[PDB]
Amino acid sequence: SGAIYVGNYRVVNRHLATHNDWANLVWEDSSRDLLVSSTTAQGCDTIARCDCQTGVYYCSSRRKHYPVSFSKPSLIFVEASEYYPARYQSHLMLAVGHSEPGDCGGILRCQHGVVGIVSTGGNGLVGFADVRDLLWLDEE
Ligand SMILES: Cn1nc(C(=O)NCCc2cocn2)c2cccnc21
Ligand SMILES: [Zn+2]
Repeated sequence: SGAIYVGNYRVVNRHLATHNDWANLVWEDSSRDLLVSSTTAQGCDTIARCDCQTGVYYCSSRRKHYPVSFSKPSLIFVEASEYYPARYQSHLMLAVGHSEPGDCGGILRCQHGVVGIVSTGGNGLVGFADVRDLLWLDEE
């Protein structure tokens, strides 16, 4: 589990969004496994606006923060899980690291701010859903 709180927005894995997230939906994309809902309180997170490929992610299944190198956001085939059939997931970045399904929501961050959230994994590779291209998260 995990979310990003920026301005009056809440960014979560679409497969983990609650009833209240759907009732207060701002934007969602199934192919990215992302959902954004509105909040009443101001958040404190800063979204990175960069093209970094090195950062640190939180892995709840190890209670550890791991420094990693990750690939640029791309369209990648992702095998079936309990939440989606096998399909191409877009805006996805991979690193060599440990992950389990319950690690989804763990934040990946660089020197500039939040880069994305854990979304996929297996075979010793963890996948993160990028959020750096959602420029609208910073305004209004
Ligand atoms: C971090 N991670 N996530 C999952 C997972 O099942 N995600 C469900 C969401 C999803 C995205 O595309 C397809 N399903 C996973 C499975 C093994 C190891 N690490 C994993
Ligand atoms: Zn950066």
